[PDB]
Amino acid sequence: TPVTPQPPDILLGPLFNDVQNAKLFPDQKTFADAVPNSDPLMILADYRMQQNQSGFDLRHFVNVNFTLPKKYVPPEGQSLREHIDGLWPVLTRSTENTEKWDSLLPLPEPYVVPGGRFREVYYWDSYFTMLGLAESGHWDKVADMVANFAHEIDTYGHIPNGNRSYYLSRSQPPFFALMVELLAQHEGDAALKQYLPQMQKEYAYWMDGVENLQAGQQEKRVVKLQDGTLLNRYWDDRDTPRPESWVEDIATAKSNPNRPATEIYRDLRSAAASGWDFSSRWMDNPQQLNTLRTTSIVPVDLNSLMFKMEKILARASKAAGDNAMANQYETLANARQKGIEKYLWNDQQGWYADYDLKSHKVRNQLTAAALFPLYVNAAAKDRANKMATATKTHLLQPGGLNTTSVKSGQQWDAPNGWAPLQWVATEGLQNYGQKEVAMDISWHFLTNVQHTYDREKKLVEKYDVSTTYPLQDGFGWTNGVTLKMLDLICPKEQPCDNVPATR
Amino acid sequence: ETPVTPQPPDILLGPLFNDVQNAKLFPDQKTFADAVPNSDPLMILADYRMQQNQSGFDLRHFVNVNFTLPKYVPPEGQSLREHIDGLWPVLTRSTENTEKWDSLLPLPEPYVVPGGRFREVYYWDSYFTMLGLAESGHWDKVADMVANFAHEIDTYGHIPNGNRSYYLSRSQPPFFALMVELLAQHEGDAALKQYLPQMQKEYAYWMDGVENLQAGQQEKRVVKLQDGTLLNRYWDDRDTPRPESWVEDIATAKSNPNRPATEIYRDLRSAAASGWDFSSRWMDNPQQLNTLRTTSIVPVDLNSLMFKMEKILARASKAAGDNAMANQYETLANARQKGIEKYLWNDQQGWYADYDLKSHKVRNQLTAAALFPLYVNAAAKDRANKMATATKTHLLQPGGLNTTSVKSGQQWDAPNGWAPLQWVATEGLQNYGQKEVAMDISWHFLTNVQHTYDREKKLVEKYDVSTTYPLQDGFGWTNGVTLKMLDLICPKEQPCDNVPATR
Ligand SMILES: OC[C@H]1[C@@H]2[C@@H](O)[C@H](O)[C@@H](CO)N2C[C@@H]1O[C@H]1O[C@H](CO)[C@@H](O)[C@H](O)[C@H]1O
Ligand SMILES: OC[C@H]1[C@@H]2[C@@H](O)[C@H](O)[C@@H](CO)N2C[C@@H]1O[C@H]1O[C@H](CO)[C@@H](O)[C@H](O)[C@H]1O
Repeated sequence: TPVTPQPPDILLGPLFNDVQNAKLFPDQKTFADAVPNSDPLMILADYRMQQNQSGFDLRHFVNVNFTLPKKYVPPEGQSLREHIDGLWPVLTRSTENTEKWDSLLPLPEPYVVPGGRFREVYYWDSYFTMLGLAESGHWDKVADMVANFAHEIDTYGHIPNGNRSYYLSRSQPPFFALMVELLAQHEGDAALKQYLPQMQKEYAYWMDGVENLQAGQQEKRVVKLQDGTLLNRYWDDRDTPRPESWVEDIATAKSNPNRPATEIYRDLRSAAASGWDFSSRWMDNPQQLNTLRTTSIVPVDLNSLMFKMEKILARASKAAGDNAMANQYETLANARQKGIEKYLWNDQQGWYADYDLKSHKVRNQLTAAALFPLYVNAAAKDRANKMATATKTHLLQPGGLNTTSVKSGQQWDAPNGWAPLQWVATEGLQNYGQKEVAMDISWHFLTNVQHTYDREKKLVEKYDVSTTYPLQDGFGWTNGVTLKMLDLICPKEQPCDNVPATR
Repeated sequence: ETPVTPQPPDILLGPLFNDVQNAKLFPDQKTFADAVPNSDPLMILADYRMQQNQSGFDLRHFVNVNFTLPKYVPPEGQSLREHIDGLWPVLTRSTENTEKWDSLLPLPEPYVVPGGRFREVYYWDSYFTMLGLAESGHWDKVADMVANFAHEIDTYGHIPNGNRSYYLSRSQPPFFALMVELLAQHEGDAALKQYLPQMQKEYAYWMDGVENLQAGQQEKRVVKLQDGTLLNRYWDDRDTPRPESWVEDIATAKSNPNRPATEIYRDLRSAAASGWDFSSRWMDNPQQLNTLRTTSIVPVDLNSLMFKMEKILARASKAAGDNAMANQYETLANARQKGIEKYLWNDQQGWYADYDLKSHKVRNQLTAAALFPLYVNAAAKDRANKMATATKTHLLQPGGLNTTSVKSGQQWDAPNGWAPLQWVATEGLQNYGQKEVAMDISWHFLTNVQHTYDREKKLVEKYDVSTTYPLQDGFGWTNGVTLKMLDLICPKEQPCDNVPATR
């Protein structure tokens, strides 16, 4: 019997809703990750029967019908570098077969997870994680992960936000082609050839529907502007509350009776697809999450990543010996680059930004997403220079690169600094010889990382850059980026294992 | 690892699907939607892209190589009844195993298909088909079919329009509960007890999201009116062209640049979910299919079936010995009946009708859907007597019951007569003692059916009632309804095998 993976709200019906609303567990993700002990359809029937009988106890019912999700001790005195290098096994999972009905989706090879409540692989986190794995010589683990993503492309049609049934309805910022280039650093062109069809199938997922799409319209993850410019947006195929944030999403939508709930759920999910759940970047009112409108906003990071995909597809086509095909992908990438420079650059403010599909204007706000055009080498040299200035002036802080300069109360905003954006900014700036700002981001963020390591003996998911669910530890992309920056800031011939206290 | 069910062909194959359909290599768009890929679609897409980048690429040859297309002499002298009874094995499929990428979905038990291009099981057709199977003693097949539908509810969460990957995003008019009751006629309460959990799970699919829906809003298949009244609508979870009608749907949306294509696609798919694809019933302008707005219309047929589902759920609960649960279901059914009498009855005109979410008013048009509240015994007697009058004056025709009185050019409109509606109308009228009208419909429709049989020796999907893709032959529901009607119109001790020439 083939399986058709269904998310927990669908599998369990209102029992899911009831358990989440009762908040039997302090994290909504906990019950999303419960494994039913038997056919969920029969559990549901048993539940209706038991509610209509005498002394029913929901907590007792759950305990007998579900299995729920289940402390690293390093040797003493490790440097920052040793600590990170020793954590890889702790963050590695091997889940080749899962119980029927489990929300965790099987994967053929071992994979590194972020840490803490994140007990599954994450699409964009993995790239940054794999950079650290590659840096420390764990190439089997890098190849394992590229294989896992290729397998998901093959089985599902795309790479899901992560390997959970409740993540299938969306993807995440697309780094798979970049992971294939990373593997190519170790295996050579062989990597490009090995994964060309999977890269092409991913691209087709992102571009699905494009060829029948009329100008001025959108569908799924594609937009076609009035002049025919083709760009992508983040989109989730569902319009209901996220199982893993069930009560929160319902509260968010209920707090705004001015919009149908379904529209708000779709925008929340699509912001989860963007990786930036959540951010003033998406909101009409920077202090009210319930005003977000992610699907009406064309993201400049996503589109930089799509240019990069198209450029890598050209390189892999060529390596496969398909020259005419490589030229087709170059032509595609050239158009993407024109689209970015016209529609994703704000000439009044002097920086890259998202495009607004409601107002048909470039948006005003500067965020760390504005560095992606540099990261992918799509940007004009003159605009890269302006981005260095914008960065120095508005985003660089003592503890690293600020996500935005808006303190909204949300995670993807001031004062939060996120490792992936530190690295994207650093690499972006270096691409255009802006070494000083690059180095400032790197030193500032590392100093922040080392400080928390000294005091707490750990690394965490994000950092407050104003000085150098609860906060989670581990932590995949922080670890990977820390290794890359460490190497960057000390000479190649005399590497440091902790951030030097004096620059 | 357990194999996953494939995506629909458009998603599976990428732009190759779109290309093959646009080229109209086959005269039926459904043909390529039913193509079996000979290897992994991921590799086929890559091969396609590569070969397009060469001289003399031939699309048709590429399809011939990479896909396999889908693949009766009765004894002489059969009466109409004997012909039908001999055809059951001809229309019966056994497909316990399918190739991993076939759009055909596996089923564990044999099943009767409608005929012709309908090479898969259909949700609502199957009920009328199973009535015929039951009448001619084929209870094994009835049980096979109920088991199949219970299995789909278990694996997918609902019964799809049919067992095809491109039907998974929608259901059909819900008859599963009535199929269980049919089987209960032979088995007794054993059937209700056995399938109670699957009936409950189908109900949860129809009502999914209801717990958190605010008054005045809709979501998926549920609507909640401003006074809190709960009703259902037809809904498809996708908003793209139907693979099996690809070019038609694209042309339809293209001809109305006043609406986003995705909304039109969602409304086309939702009409397919209603079984009435297509009809003036859903359309603002009857010569523009592109003006249909299915998802903004509360259907009186669907909501009658929902009432009947609730009634059957109470009856099954009682048979399983849970009296309090049974009373809960009775209460829901009572609420549904009030909803129907209030929002799905047009008192100005004196007939049942759909409710319009856009204008907040009961609609004016009389269609054969209006007999549904009689069929499920939801209607007040005085309203049933009015329906008999309405039926005589507007719908009854020499060749049977007209679907509507509007000759739009669409299939579910004058002058087309469809077997399921003949039977729904006949039984509903009989439920309220309106014997004369019910017999007229039966004699008139049967005479139509007999004459096509006399001339062409076949039964077909629909009939022109003004007198007694191309037209399909078989035909499951026509065969089922004809057996029930033949038994109805002749004395028990003088059964007929052909419709008598003189009533
Ligand atoms: O802002 C918190 C995000 C952040 C993502 O950017 C990372 O991909 C991920 C793990 O490091 N991460 C946690 C959170 O996203 C995940 O968790 C939420 C629920 O808390 C999911 O809804 C989201 O889809 C998932 O990526
Ligand atoms: O009027 C055409 C409908 C009619 C449905 O009411 C029946 O369920 C079905 C088979 O007898 N039937 C043919 C057609 O619907 C089917 O075919 C179309 C494409 O031609 C699909 O889009 C539709 O989903 C499917 O039910």
